Amino acid sequence: TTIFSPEGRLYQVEYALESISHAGTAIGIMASDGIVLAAERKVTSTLLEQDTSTEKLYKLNDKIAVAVAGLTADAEILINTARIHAQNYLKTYNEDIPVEILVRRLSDIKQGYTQHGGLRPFGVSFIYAGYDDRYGYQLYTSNPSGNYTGWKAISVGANTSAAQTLLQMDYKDDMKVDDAIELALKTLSKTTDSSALTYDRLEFATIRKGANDGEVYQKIFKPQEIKDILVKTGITKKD
Amino acid sequence: YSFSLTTFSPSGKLGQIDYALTAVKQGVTSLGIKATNGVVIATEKKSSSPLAMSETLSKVSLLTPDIGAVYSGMGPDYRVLVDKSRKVAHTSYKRIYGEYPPTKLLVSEVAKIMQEATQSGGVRPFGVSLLIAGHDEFNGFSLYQVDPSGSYFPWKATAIGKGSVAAKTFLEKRWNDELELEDAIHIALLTLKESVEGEFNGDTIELAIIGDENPDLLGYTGIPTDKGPRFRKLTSQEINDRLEAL
Amino acid sequence: AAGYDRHITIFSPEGRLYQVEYAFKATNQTNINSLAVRGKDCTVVISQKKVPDKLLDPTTVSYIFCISRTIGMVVNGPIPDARNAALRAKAEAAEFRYKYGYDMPCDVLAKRMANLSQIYTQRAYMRPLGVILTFVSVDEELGPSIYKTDPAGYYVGYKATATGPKQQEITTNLENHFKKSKIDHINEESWEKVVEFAITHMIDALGTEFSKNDLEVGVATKDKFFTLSAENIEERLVAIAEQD
Amino acid sequence: NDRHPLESTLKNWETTQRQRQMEQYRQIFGIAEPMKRTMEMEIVNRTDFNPLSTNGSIHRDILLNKECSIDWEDVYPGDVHSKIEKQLGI
Amino acid sequence: AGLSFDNYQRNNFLAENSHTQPKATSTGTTIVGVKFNNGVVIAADAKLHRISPKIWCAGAGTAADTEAVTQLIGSNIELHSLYTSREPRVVSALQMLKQHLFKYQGHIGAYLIVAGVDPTGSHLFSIHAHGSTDVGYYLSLGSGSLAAMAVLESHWKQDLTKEEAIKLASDAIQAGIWSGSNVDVCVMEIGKDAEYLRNYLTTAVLKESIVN
Amino acid sequence: MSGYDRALSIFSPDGHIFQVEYALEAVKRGTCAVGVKGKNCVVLGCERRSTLKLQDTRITPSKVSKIDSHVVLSFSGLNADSRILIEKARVEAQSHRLTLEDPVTVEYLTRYVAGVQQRYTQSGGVRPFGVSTLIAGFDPRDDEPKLYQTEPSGIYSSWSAQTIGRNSKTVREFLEKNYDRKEPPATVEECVKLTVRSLLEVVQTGAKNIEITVVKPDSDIVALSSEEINQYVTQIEQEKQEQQEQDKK
Amino acid sequence: SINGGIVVAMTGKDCVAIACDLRFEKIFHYGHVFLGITGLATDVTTLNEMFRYKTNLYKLKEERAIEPETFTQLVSSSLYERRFGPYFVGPVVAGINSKSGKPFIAGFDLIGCIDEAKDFIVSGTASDQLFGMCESLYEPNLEPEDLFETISQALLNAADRDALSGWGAVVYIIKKDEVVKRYLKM
Repeated sequence: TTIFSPEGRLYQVEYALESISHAGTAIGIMASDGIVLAAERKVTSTLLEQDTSTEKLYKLNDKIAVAVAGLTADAEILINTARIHAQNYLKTYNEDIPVEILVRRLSDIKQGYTQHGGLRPFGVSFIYAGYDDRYGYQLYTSNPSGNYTGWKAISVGANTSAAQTLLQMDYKDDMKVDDAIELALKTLSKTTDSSALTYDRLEFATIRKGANDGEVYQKIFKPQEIKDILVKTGITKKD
Repeated sequence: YSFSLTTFSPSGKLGQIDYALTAVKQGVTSLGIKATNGVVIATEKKSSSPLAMSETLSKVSLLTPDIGAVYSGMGPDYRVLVDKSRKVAHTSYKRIYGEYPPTKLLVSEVAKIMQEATQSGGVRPFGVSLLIAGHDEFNGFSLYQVDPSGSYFPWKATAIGKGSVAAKTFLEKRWNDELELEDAIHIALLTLKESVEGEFNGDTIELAIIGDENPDLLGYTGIPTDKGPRFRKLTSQEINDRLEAL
Repeated sequence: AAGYDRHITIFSPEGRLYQVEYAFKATNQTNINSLAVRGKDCTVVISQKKVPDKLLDPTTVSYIFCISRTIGMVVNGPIPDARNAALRAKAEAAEFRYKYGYDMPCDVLAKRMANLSQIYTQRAYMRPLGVILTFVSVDEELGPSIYKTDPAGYYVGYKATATGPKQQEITTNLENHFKKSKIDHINEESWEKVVEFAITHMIDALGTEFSKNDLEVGVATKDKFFTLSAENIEERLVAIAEQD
Repeated sequence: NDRHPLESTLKNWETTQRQRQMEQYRQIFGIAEPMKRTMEMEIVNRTDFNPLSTNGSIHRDILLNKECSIDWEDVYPGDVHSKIEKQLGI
Repeated sequence: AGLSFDNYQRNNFLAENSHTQPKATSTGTTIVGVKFNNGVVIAADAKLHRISPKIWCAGAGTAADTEAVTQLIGSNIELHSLYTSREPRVVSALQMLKQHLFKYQGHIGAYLIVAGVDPTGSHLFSIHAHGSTDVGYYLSLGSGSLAAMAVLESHWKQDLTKEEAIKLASDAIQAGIWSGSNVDVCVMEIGKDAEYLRNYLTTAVLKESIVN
Repeated sequence: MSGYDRALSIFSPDGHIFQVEYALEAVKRGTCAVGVKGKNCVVLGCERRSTLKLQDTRITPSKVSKIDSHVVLSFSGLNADSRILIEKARVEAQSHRLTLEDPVTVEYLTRYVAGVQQRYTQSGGVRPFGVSTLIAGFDPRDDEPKLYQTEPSGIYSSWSAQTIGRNSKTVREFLEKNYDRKEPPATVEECVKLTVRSLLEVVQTGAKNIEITVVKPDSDIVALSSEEINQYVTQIEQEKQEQQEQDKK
Repeated sequence: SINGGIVVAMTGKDCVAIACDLRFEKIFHYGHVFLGITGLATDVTTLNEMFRYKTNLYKLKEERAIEPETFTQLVSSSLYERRFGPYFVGPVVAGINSKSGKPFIAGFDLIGCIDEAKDFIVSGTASDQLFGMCESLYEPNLEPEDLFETISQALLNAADRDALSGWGAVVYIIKKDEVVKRYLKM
């Protein structure tokens, strides 16, 4: 009902934070030449359509992606608002939206749903990723409170604490995107509740530069490409 | 002003929606199966009296000429969503693109309507889970489930209502990735034969398919460009003929 | 008392809207039984008339309403809630006939009225009406017809629907007639035999004979729904008394 | 003026047609009918606020008799704190 | 919302100040109708439109407006057919089309001949852009309408069969002939699908770059 | 209105224990923010919590926020709220010039901010902001430094030095001993040195945690980098060794 | 900046083409669908912004690019929205069905009436000089190189032969899995 606890703390935000603390794990890592996003997906359903095109990971425009921990129903309302804002910026300025302007845009909407008592807050945590000329490769996180922070590597959702410790000891400022592929897969295999990692339990993506000077490219990996980085990395659930 | 409904319970749960999934869990079962060349959606018709004419209570509904829907839960909640879902298909997509929306864009729009009922004062969430099934030129055949939360899921097969856990276990046991539409019809008729509360025949059972185009049902000739309805609702005689092959 | 669950239209842990279940007990506040049947080219509605006080005018007691030229309804529930729902049904038929250029089907009015009941069944500040509405007409598309609508917003077609606190006996006798006769209507070519048949069933079910002022009748043919006066009812009671 | 003949008519069409309908129901059915219909619309409009959704409401289309009809206004449609401090008064 | 007037004043200065405002395409050519035995034929010399399988139109005036209203009303007729569970009546479409043409005060320049079969029988009507209506056993609009109506009257008789209606339709069109210029016809017959019948009658300096 | 004053035991009216008191509790839990005037500058300083090892410093927001070319705002309490509170003030100032051919006055940037905070207190089951702020700068065509504090209730006050957030008692105690209102720090360097000494007593570890912005007349706004505040911290720590070794025993 | 100018569009065996005046191309692309717009330059650029927006949102929402015929319905329904004060333009869509391989060209009046000629399309003021040239030079089912030859000679011949130092033409030749933009000067 958006009233303070006597400590000056918001009960609804704390309960929304309890909800996302169950909501599946996501890791993001910022290499010297690209960003990696990975998310672990609890497929307890055989008849759920794996090889559906998205669940945890989404495009916001041609150079920005997100991972979702939380309610996917809540996330998709924010994701569409961010997509509309990215194209409305591109229409106005003829230029691609800077990552800080969009990440904090979704952090200002999520704060409003925490102040007015007719609205429940959004049960979603986002690990944003992208490139722009103002900064370069940027990795941000945002949570049900409307707080947002810049990171070199971060986890959200379940098992955050184990994942942050594993990131901290292996992360290097000068590492390449293929080292961040390896690291994010290792971290998730060293954090997972499921017995071993496999291509349908895993959502993956990258924000590389490629060979051509003007390019930045956002491969949100199809299952067969994820099977290749799995067998190359030594996670290798292979015949 | 202390005004909202569906607020968070201390364990990180939404509460009212949980009670809305107990209303869904009490409905007459409905189910859906996706095949290699078509899809099936099916349910039972429960009569309030044997004097009732259940040619009037359709449960399986056309959303666009290539998309069907069925429910479990409160039928009144389902008559009101189906007519908004029809209006949405025309106003958002057909009148801009001159073609009907896919079965992922219409499912998103139905789910957006059910999400808005959770995040409101003044309104309870819906008492229905919807199975939406269809075809599109680039996605192909698809089946989705939508719940009172506004969460939607793509499924290979599913069931909802009273008999849903035994139906979902039979659907896991029988589904394979090479089914055809006559096979999926047989599996769906077998699944309702276990979940049926009343009598089992072509009059108590609702069954629809999205399959091949049927140029007979377009009702006008001269335009091959227009292929004709994929969505077809099985006639009570076809259901009784297939129920003789059972 | 469980707080708001019992006092507004919101789900109990079980999933029960106590505002709707209680509104179904309001419909039996009249202590009236009504009966409706389809003939070949007509549909008929017979309703128990209670006038206990000597001081009433029986010409002002009526639970039968003319909804338009071709369609009419009986209401089970309090008269204030039956006159409110009749006035909506009159307005909804009038606006449909203007918009679509043809006479409002009984099926469409039952759906339109049932969609309105779904609002009060979801909005917490709206209560479901305490009435059951029993629409009848001779639709050019479905010939004689009967459609019933209730406080939960659930409506369905019927061939002999009935509402009242003794409705189970009437319904169980109707089901046994339709089981033996196997036609889904009573095969009389004129409405006089249909009404007489409908007063033979309500006598046999309710265990009492009826005077001409203790009975009501409705006669839905093509081009007209109309109500009988007590002498037209007594012509039928006289013909029942001439047969037995 | 230089402004299209039809502009002021189509701007106010939705309001004008309901305002004209309510006056017919007052005349034919008495003051109780538009008093009932305006209070239903007040409960539906006033208990249905969500800063990110502007696409009408499902029950308002049932109340307004717009549940199976499209206008050009439904196919061609046209800050959360600014919405909040309008809904509550500033 | 709906059709906007955003550049109405912007284009009131462009035409005044010597930009030729692009020509709206117009179908001014003959359109006819035939309430023939047990059905109804309509024809025009791209030009015949569907409000539903059993209800069709021919349009004259602005081409985009005849398509646009028939597609808007076709949407409302489809939704109403789904809402009522009944085949859409020609009088319902006529009411919608005529009531929609009136809201727009003839600034939507569609002139329309409407025909179809429904559970009541076979019907034929025509609406002018200010939202006012005709009925008859045979109707014609467009520039050849004088000559077409002379031919329609000169040969119509009760119990005109399909073939004879199709001859009269085609002769009332060819009496409009001396864009467009050969017949499309649709035939609505009370038990049967609408039968639609199309056409019934080293140099320079190069540089290059690859793109996606 | 609190504690041991109680007539015939007691009972509560509409009164003190209220949403705004719990917003004041949120403000006290947010990091320490300080501001001091000088002869012809004003310096605002903040506590960063010590950044995590995987946090990205080059994009991390400067805690002290520029509202306009001559106005600076810092806060304690809820960050999300301060972001929503700075946006309103920034557009309010840009709109001021666009409609008044006049840059916003520091006193109008304090009455507006506390003013909007007061409306979220007044009514509606919309909560007050869990935020308290320092607003500092200069008016146009003037050389007088200004420094205001605002609170969740929408009360505001002018200070020649103030502190808000965690441990602010101990900082205000140090300022009352080291800030003389007759002879304030006569030079920017001394003003910055006083804020670094003031913060050094309360910050977690050292030069990591301090960050300062210096405002001067005529829109000369200037954030100091880590390397510049490291030479202040080092100079102050040199003087501590010098003072200790200048013990006479 | 030059108001007006001409666009021309043409079909070949599994290929399309879009010629245009240079001396800021009239011809935009949204994935494999190309849009040549003639008319007022402000409306050409406002429509580019508007279709870029709508088609980026389409690609995001629908997980695939907008096909030539779908883009035809989108441009006509968007242009129709502006009914009382339209875009002063002649749009010419083109593109090869990515799931069929059939050539598509269409063009529109300012409120969106669809032409769908199976051979060639023209737009701009003084179209009917080029309409005669294009009807004279066209033949059905060309190869891509002859298709380039016929559209480029149409542009050259109908060109103002008095000001050929001010000339410059872009010809997009569009194929199933390949697009070549030839700039062309005299």
